[PDB]
Amino acid sequence: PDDVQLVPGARIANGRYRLLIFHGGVPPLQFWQALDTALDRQVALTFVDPQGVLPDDVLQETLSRTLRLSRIDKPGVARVLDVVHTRAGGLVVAEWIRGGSLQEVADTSPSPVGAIRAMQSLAAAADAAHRAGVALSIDHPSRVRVSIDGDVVLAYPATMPDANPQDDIRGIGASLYALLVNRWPLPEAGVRSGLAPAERDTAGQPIEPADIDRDIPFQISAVAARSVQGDGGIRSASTLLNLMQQATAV
Amino acid sequence: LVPGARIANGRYRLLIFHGGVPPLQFWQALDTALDRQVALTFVDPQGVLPDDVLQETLSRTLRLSRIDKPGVARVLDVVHTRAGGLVVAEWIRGGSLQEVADTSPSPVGAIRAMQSLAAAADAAHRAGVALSIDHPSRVRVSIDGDVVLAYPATMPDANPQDDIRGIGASLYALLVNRWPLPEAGVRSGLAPAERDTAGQPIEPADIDRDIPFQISAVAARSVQGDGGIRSASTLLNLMQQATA
Repeated sequence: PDDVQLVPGARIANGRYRLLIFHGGVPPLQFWQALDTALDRQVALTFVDPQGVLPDDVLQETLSRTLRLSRIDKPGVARVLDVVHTRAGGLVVAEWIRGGSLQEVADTSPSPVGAIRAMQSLAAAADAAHRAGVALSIDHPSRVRVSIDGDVVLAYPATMPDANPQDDIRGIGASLYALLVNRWPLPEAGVRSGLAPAERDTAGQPIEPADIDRDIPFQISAVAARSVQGDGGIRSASTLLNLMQQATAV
Repeated sequence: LVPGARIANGRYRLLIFHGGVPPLQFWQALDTALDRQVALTFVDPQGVLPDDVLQETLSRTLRLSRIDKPGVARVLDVVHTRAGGLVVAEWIRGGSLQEVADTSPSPVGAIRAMQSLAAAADAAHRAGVALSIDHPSRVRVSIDGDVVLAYPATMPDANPQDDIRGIGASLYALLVNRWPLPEAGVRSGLAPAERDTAGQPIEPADIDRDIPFQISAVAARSVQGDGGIRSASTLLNLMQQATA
C-alpha cells in the first residue's frame, strides 16, 4: 500500500504514533486516540484528509490556520504538540485529555451549575483563538472532551478554511446545551456522536433547556439558547464567557 | 553549537545560550516548523559521554516526562540527533530565574511560586526519578507565577537530596539574588552567596530582615547538607506552612 491504512495498533508518521482508538470525525477529518512511541505517552490525533482527496490548497490552508492555533496555551483547547505533512494528508498532534467525551459526560447528567462552570474554559480558549485570528472550529460533539478537572476542551484541533469565529459561539452554546439537556441542538455531520438531536419547537428552534428540565436556573438556560441561535446576538467569545460567569454567580 | 545553528534535520534554530552543567547545554530556540520557541537541552554535543551514560540520561528523562505536573515543562521530543542526544521541551513564557531574582520579588510571592517545583520533585521522587535541579538556568518563572524546570535532562548524578538543595538554592536566589551553592557549570549568571565564618551561606533573613524567618529557613535548611530537610514532601509542607 502507498499509505498506511488507519486501524488500531498501526503506526503512522514515520512510525511515531501508534493508533489506539477511533473517536469519530467529520470528513475529511478523523479523530483518534493514539500513543507516541518516542515518549510513551498518549496524544490526540486529527487526521486531515488521510486519503488525499482534497485540493492541495484546501489542505495547506487547514494546516496553516491550525498552526496559528499552535501558539495558544489555554485549558479550553488541547495543546498542539505538532502539525505534520503525511503521505497524502496532514496530521495534527495534540496533548491527550484524561476525561470523557462531551457525549459521555452529557450522558451522566451533570449538575447544571457544574456544566456552565466547566464550559467557561472553552469560551476563554475560543476567545484567545479569535484574537489570534483563527477559529477553534467547534463543529461537532466529537471535537469536545471534558477533563477530569472539569474543563470543557476542544480535543481535536484542526481548523479548515470554512470555519469561522461566529460558529464557535454557536458550537459552545451547543456544547452547553448538550451538558444541560443531554441533546445536541445543531445539525450533525459525519460519524454519529451518540447525542440525540434536540427537540425543536414549531419554528424549528431548539426548545430551551429550562423548558425541558425546569430545575435548571433561568440565566444558565438563557445563555445556552441565545448562544445556539444564529441571530441570538452574542457576537464575541469574550462576551459569551462574561455572560457565562454572570450566570454562574447567581 | 552557536546562534543560528540548525538542529534535527533543520527543524530547530538556536537563539540564545543559557549555560549548563557540562556536557549538558541549555538553549533557547525557534521551532521553524511550528513557528514557536522551544527549550533545548543538548545532552552531550561533543560526544564525551560513554554510551551507557547517554542512554541512562535519555531513559531517566523519559521517566521524568511522564510525571504530569505544572512544575516540569512538557517534553516535546527526546531524540538522538547528529548533534547528539537532545531533549526538546515546550517554552515556558516567563523570565529566567536569574532575571526574576534581579527584580527583588516579594518573599511571599517567591516561596509561593516555588511550590509547584517542590510538588513536581515529590511526584518524581515517588516515581524513582530526579529533576536534577543542579543550576540556576534549569528553572524559569512562568507568567502565571510558577517555578518550572525548563530544561529537563536527568543524568546519573541527579538524586532526590540534591533536588532539595537545588530547589532551596533557587528560592535563595529569588530572596537575596545570590547562589548559595558552590558555583556549578557555566553561565550561572549569579553572584555567590555571602558566607559565614564556617563557610556556610548566610541565611536570607540575616541578609534582608523583611524576609520572614520561616520563608528564610525553608531556603537555608534546604541548601545545607548538614542537618536539613530530607524529602520533597516535607519541603512542600514547610513552604505551605510558611505562606499560611
